Amino acid sequence: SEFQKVVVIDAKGHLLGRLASVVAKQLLGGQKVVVVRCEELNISGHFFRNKLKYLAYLRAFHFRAPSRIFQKAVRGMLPHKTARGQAALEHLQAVEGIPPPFDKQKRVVVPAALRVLRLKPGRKYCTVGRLSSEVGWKYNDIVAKLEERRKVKSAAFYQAKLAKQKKIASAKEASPVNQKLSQFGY
Amino acid sequence: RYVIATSAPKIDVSGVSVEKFTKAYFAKQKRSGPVKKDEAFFAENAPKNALPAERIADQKAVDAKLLPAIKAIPNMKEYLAASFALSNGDRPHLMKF
Amino acid sequence: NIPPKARKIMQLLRLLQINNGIFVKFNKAIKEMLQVVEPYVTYGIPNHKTVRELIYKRGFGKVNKQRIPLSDNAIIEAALGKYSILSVEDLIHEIYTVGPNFKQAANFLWPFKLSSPLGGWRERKFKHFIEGGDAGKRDEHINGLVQKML
Amino acid sequence: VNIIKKRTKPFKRHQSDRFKRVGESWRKPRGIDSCVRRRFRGTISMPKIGYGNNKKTRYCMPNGLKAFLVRNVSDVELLLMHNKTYAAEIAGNVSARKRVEIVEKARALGVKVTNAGAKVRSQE
Amino acid sequence: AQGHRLYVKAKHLSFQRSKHVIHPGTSIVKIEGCDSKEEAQFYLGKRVCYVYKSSKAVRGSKIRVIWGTIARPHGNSGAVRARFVHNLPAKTFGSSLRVMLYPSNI
Amino acid sequence: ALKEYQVVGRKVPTEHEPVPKLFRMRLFAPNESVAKSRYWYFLKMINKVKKATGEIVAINEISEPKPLKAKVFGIWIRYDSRSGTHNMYKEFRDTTRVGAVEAMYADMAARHRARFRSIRILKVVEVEKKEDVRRNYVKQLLNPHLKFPLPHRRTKKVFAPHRPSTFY
RNA sequence: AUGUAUAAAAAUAGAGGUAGGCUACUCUCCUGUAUCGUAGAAGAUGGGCGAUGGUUGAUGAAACGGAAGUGUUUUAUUGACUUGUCCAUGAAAUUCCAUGAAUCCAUUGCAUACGACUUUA
RNA sequence: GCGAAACCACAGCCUGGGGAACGGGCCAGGC
RNA sequence: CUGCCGAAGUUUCCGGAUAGCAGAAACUCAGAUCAGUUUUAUGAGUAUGUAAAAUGAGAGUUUCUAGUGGGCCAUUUUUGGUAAGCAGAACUGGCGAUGCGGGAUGAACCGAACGUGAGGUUAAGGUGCCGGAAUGUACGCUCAUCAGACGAAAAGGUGUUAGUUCAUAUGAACUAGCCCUGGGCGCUUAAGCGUACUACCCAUACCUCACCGUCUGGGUUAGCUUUGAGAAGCUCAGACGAGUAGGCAGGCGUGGAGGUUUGUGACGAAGCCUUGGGCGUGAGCCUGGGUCGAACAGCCUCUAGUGCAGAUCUUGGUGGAAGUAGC
RNA sequence: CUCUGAACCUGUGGUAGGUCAGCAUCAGUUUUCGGGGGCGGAAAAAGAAUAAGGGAAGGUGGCUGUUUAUAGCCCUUGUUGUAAUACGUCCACUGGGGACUGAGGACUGCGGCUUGCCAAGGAUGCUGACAUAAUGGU
Repeated sequence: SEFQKVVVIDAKGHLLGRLASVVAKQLLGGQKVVVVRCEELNISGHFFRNKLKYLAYLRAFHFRAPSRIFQKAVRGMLPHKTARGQAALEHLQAVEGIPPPFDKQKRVVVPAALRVLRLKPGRKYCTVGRLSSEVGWKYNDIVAKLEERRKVKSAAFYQAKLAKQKKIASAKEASPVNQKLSQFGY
Repeated sequence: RYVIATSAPKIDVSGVSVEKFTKAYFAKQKRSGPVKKDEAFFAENAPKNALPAERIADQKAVDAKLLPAIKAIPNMKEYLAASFALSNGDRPHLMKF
Repeated sequence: NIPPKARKIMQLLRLLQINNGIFVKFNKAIKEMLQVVEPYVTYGIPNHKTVRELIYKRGFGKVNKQRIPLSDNAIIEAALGKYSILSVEDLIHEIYTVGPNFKQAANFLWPFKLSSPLGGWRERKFKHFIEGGDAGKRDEHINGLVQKML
Repeated sequence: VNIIKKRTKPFKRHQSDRFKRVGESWRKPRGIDSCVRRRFRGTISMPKIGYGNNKKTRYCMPNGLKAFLVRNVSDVELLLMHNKTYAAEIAGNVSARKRVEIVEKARALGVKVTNAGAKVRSQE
Repeated sequence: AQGHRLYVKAKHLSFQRSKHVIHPGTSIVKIEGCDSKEEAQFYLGKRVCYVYKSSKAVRGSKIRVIWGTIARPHGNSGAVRARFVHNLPAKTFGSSLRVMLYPSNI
Repeated sequence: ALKEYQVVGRKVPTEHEPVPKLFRMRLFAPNESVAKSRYWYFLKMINKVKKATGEIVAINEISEPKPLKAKVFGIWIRYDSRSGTHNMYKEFRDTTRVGAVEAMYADMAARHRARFRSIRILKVVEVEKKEDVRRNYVKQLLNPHLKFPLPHRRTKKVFAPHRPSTFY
């Protein structure tokens, strides 16, 4: 449906293949896509299954960061040999965690890629950041530490916004104009 | 084809005569004028156009017979003053005019 | 990739092109002649609308070895007046009811050059109609297919 | 009546852009193992009679007229009755003494000239 | 603030192509906000344009427009087929478009 | 969509037999063309009666008398496989006898990779009595305390703003 | 460019808000087709009434924001705008779409295919 | 300082598959 | 240069004479015959041949005259085989003369056979992204820690899924399916597999139209003010369009000759140059500008030392190797 | 006298071509939404309403067993009825939206209305702007 000039996507609980396919199609549509929390990406299958899949890949440059793992999946779904697919890649920014510039921006999700809406209950799935922890990535511990720090600050902002929202909500019914002409569904 | 007809309440127009509005009434004035050689032909001291008071005279009548009609119903005067525009998330096929 | 035995038979039915259609007289000789070319043709019982609409939109007479459309009753009368056929509804009546002059009425018509079916065929086209395809005898379902080709 | 051209690009000889010794003028490829002769995908087109243009508008210039080569005033007078179908075209070897007299004669005859302003200047 | 925007935003996706053959005469346009072929029927026949800019200025204006018209829907997802007066360049894939509300039948 | 067709057929009369025997069959087919063809397969398969020596005298589609009342249907089939000889009995719960056969054709194709041609349904009978049910799942469906959580439905409108509720 | 408008987290197979004193509450979810914003010659000129508030610009600012803080607020004063409710004029004939250091250098050996290398200078 | 000649369709990273060699041109991947 | 026809690649006797295939001419015919046709029935042994109903097409010649006078693969039939494979013949078409959509790719596989185009609709195959098209619906099966997706392979499984049957809620024996063991990115209540139903994608294929050409069938003179008689013209209609060898027709260009244009030219012939313009399906032709300096062309006919990318071609010029080897 | 659209004055009279656009009314092709109606199907099956009878349930009341209660369900007839709907089929029944084409060039014809008129042997109207750029080409 409606689009935006730049899109920030929260990759928590999103399947790797499903999200990458939607992102790759959006990149070829000229949109600018920024994917945050790339280390919480989920892949269907046992963590043993993906460990050997990555270990087989280890046996070019074998990138270990979860963000570069996601970029590899997106890269394969683009015509990177041509200029059109080259420009699409430069319009994508995959990062782990939520950096400050995208910290205070709305983060949308893709229901077609969400694990809960796409994976059978009880199925074993592995987290990309957790999977990448035993392949060479050594920043998982600190990335989590900033994440809780960001969550505390984000929660404090939400309480301030919620407390402020209570003021307009209380004053919403105070004005008689709301009740007088609420026949329009508003 | 270049008009969207909104479902706003109708306006009383039976009170204003519209027989004078023909094809020739709106027709562009014929490009004429036997300009002799030189002066405006060469020196370019061309004349200018201006709407005659006759068009304004008929116009002054139609709002006289229409303004009370739009004032009778609420918001009509403010409605016609505003200019329609499309906001974010507006789907023309879905939302009704 | 048509075997010569079936190739000859379809030439005797004037079906030299894909999607072409003709009217035949369902008798003993035609029955098992169609059985040879079952994988390559489909057929069925046309109702009144199928015979009427095909004649009106795709009706073309064979006037002096030429494909002349039936845009005038004088075209049919000049070529089938010997058999008391004078108009287009008389041509339709002879075809639909299979009258005594069906051979001349059917042979007067050029084979109906139909278009591809709107909406397409089934997913597999060259399986038999009973098995889930489009080939072979299909009874009254020929009308629903002709309606797609007009 | 509008002139329709089935094609505007010329038919170049195959491999004429790789060698200077092979000219651009169209030559039918006689090679049996040539991809151009067998008309594969991506191979160039060949002159076929299907590209032939409408008979009514054949030889017609984009302005709707047919060129008529003129070498003197006597040639241009032939177009007295055919001035709406033909345009006078003065030959390249006709001198400027005769080009001016052809253009003045073609003016009274109501005949378009395709190259009327050649080898001359003006003096108002 | 609030601009004018008497049009609908749209994107140029690709040409009418098979796997290996392209047809630049027809372009596939995604009118964003339209999600099915039935919804696409509203926008059939509307005037679509590609507004771009060139560094050289003509008549004191640096904006050039290629006009087109939506012909028919394409697929089940509301994408439409548009034919322009000049075939759209291949480099305008993913570029924005403007779908007017005229000609109107509402 | 399958349809239950009642097909009655008999051989053409001849000098040897003045009046022929009448054979009636109930079988499921999408259109009457398939039902007539399948019916001729069974008679040849069974009575060894030639199609060319017989004819179809009556064809009739049968609708469900009580399509608004849930029932249990017992279905017997014959399987043509690599071995080419098998027979199984299955039970399904639904409201339409045709619906059971469509569901029946689903599980054989899903499990045994079977086809429509191979299966020849001998008999379909409604099992009204609860005790006669031989299948545990139907028995579980017949308890007075039927109440279970929702099976997951895994439902353009891309880029949702908020996390979906994905709950009751 | 054409509103280049929107910051919880979290489960989902339950969560959040709301409230009482983690134990007992309640309500909402079932997406954003939401919310904010939006009227004026793209938005004129005055008269107002009514807010006497709101919308903000301008600078003078302090606080917060490491991560990639580079932006969030708090304002202080002033400048205007205000369609909040109304009026009086004005914008058109375009009279049917086109819009100063460093290097080389000398020195240098601490170095060794060659520069490089290495201080001094 | 004076100064050739052989040779010269064009080219010049790999990995596989591509049935006829196919790798140097082709197809999917890396560079 | 264009257009129209167009094989055979092999019977048979034996390098061949035949024939076949493909054309030319003259004949006689549509009230006559014919067919990689289907029947009917007679017989004979489900088939068989013969004789006489349907369907389609107007048919039969006679004469002489080019080329072919290899096979590959595939289908079926096959006889023996025999580590197993396979081999051997025969049967039949396709390619060989043939592009196009799909098949990742590929010459044998699936569709489809070709004038130039606009629009529509499909085939085969497809619709997560690369990629045009449903991250469609409704059921199920599958968890792999090598699935799947496109021979050790038999079987085993404290492996499942549905389970059936038999024993007394359980257990045993079994019934199958799938897994384990024995094009890319990625997918796992699928973007896997099986079934059913809608929608959608696009070939040179199909339909409608326009245009080109060919073939075929007509019309057209007391040449009527419709004037449209270069009768070698004009005009109407329908069908058709791959193509090697080969057959046939019409055109483009070059040197010279007869005739002609009461032809072009120092106010600039010919030639050459040009991201100038135009005409023709094409060979080619016309033209603007620049350069240039003395001749030259269109039309009818005649004529020939008449058209080049190749011949380890001939002559001349000139390059990269190379400022290299080197002296 | 006639003629010279003959020169000029006076006309301030009229009528005004090429490229690109917009719309309307049509014709050919096509695609996509509807509305109404006839007929067929067990003259749909259901079902509601509905006067009864019988039965059992995964059992209401009474009390797992039980039989309409202090809920009801199933079967059969009856039932309004000539029901409705779905599906199939048909209408020379009708209302919109979109796209691509405009070949031909006096009149002939076949038809429909009422000499004339017409959607009937192939596109014409009404406008503009730019033209002195757009349209194109290289």
